[PDB]
Amino acid sequence: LDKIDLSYETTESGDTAVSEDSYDKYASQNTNKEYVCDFTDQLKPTESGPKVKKCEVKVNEPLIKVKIICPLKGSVEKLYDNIEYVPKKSPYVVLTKEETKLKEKLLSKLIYGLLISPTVNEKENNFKEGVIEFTLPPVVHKATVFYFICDNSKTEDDNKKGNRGIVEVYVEPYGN
Amino acid sequence: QVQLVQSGAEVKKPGSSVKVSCKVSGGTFNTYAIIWVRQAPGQGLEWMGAIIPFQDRGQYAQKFQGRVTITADKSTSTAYMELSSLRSEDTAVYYCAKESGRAVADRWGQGTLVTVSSGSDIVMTQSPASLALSLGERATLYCRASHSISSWLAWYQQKPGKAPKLLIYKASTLESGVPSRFSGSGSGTEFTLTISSLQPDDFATYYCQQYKSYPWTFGQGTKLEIKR
Repeated sequence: LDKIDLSYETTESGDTAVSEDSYDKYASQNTNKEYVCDFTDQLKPTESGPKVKKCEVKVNEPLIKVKIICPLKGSVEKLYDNIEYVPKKSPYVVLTKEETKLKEKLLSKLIYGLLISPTVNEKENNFKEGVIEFTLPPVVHKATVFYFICDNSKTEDDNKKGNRGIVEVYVEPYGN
Repeated sequence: QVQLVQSGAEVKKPGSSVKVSCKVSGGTFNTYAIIWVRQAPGQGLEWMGAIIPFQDRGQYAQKFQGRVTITADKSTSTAYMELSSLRSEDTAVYYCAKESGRAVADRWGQGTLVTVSSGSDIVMTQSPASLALSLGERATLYCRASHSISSWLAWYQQKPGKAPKLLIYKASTLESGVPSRFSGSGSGTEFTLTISSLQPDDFATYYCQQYKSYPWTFGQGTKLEIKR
């Protein structure tokens, strides 16, 4: 419905107690002008959980399409039983760092000329369908950083625990 | 691991400006807040401001009335604090610190000694001011906030001539390595830190800090010392 909850507050680390220097940090998987953070395998429970998996989407060229895959609860039995995603209204609503905490922001107010298609492959452009996409504009004047959370760290299968997925979209100035 | 290394001690004339540097190595520079906190000799902790380096603009405590400039060189992973119009009262250790995705300042520089030589703010009330106790006894520290801070409260331990050490964040979460005899409690406006049974390493000054909203504010501290 587009409405921001001004009261909502979280952190990159959530409840994992992991500091950013121990996040498993990696680049998005970039094919032409589509940058993909796929959390399907990264968040499955392991003996070493919970880890933070931080997918870095680094953009310094025009018209990049960002796609984020967050596996749905029950898509495979056991693996994602306690998975959650934030914000609920991704990609219209994102998280930005205000002081030292993450708070909700309208992406269209953050970035002029943003494309969000209401649908992805005939389905609602929303994590409830397992995947979100947006296309960044032809020009960006100011460095802009926003986040999505795909958190499986509360899924426990005996001594295996899921991981917390973070997307950091780091947009440098471009289009000059 | 993460290391913050600050420029050396300086002696400055009244009216001069000092620019303190804070080199960050390990972890990520551009997207994490670098925070400045000072401590006048024998006095409490005072938040000065913060920068998230990609933003190319710091935020400041109104108290410093624009005397403070906080900058960052992303190309060298170095943050800077400049204080202008220096006076006697600005003699202090200036600390840089960083947050690591858990909102709290959890990595600290060694501090920079600077010797000067020829409205809506949350008030944190800490009690008691002093505690003298013996090995094996229970220590309780109290911290009241003037407005609700939910659970955004941290407890630091400070030894003489050393940076504050994070013990507890989000009111009740122990930092890695903190022993189980430490526990924190409370939400809204009333908070406690409890040491179940005091060991020799526990004697120190303790500070609570709200990180609900800027400016970050500290209690005046509890000096916990050995009973004479």
